[PDB]
Amino acid sequence: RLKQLEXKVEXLLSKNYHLENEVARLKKLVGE
Amino acid sequence: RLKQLEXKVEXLLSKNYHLENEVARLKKLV
Repeated sequence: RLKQLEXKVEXLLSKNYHLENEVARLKKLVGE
Repeated sequence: RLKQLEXKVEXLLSKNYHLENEVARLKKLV
């Protein structure tokens, strides 16, 4: 159960970083 | 320790949905 929870934290972190990269990208589109 | 990991998954998810909503608002503007 621990390992699964640890793997879920790492998957969610990864998705959050991708979503933050997508927000920064669209903020640049707005600024253009 | 399990409870701390469960709290961390719940905080990451909550954050993920804030970022998804923000991505959708920006996509609509753009």
